[PDB]
Amino acid sequence: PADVSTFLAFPSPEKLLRLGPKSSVLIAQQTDTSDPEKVVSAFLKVSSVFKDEATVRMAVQDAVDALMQKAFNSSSFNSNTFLTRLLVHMGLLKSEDKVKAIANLYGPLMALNHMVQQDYFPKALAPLLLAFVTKPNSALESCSFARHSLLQTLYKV
Amino acid sequence: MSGIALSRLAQERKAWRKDHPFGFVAVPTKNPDGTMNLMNWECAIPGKKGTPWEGGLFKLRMLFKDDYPSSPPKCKFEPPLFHPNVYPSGTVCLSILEEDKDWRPAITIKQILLGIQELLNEPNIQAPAQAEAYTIYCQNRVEYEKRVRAQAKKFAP
Repeated sequence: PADVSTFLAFPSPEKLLRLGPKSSVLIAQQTDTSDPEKVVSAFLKVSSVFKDEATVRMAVQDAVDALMQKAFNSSSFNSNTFLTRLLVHMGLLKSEDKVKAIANLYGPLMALNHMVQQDYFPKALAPLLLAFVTKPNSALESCSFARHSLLQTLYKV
Repeated sequence: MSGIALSRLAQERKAWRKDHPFGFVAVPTKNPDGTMNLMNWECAIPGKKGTPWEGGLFKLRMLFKDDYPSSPPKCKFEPPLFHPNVYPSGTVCLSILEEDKDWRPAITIKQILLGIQELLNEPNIQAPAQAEAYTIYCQNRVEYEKRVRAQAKKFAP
């Protein structure tokens, strides 16, 4: 078996599955959703293990949904701050503070593709996400498939 | 150990007082004891006539570090302004305001304030500091200009 902390510390598809059939609930339960920065961190760690394979895709998607539903449904949660910090950590938007942008954007983009189709997702954030995913960027240009997919999905929001 | 910065700032104050662009304001704040705090200036930049920013007076704080002029001052609009190159915190981004980029000893307070004034109606869309203004600017220019005009009227002296 595994635990949420170890997973977030060293994310891997196997560890996510090892969390059990209730892994989605556990990730959300163990994340301090009162802190946008921590939600961004959890979202990126979870999506970093995304694989276009049945069991893993489902586990990642379900985890993202549990985490983001919990964060977004909080009347006090600042969704704008989440989006801004997400873009910063994905290296698509500059920041005053020093942050080490993630290396692979494949998982994050695929997780976003799923997230934006859910009812809990604030539609007001769609235009902002669309603006920064379409904006020229080397990292995005490398993950063309996932990028094109996310954009096509954003067009339907 | 800010003696070098203070020497320079004392002279920039005298130079500014002797001659500066009309409508602009740049004055050192005061310490609790009544003395001048040359490391913290309260400034104001007038909107350029003929532009959607005309009529407005935008207040900003200029903060100098102890190693000035090796480093550029930090310029922050108070309150934060709606503009692609202004962080939500209010911090303004400009090549001449970055030590790693175009900041140099040849840069004066007048050049900085004129540079920021120019940036107002001529944003650097390739390097946005906020997602909000960038998104609107790129998706609906007419709406963007509408928001800019409203903001200029809001900060009209």
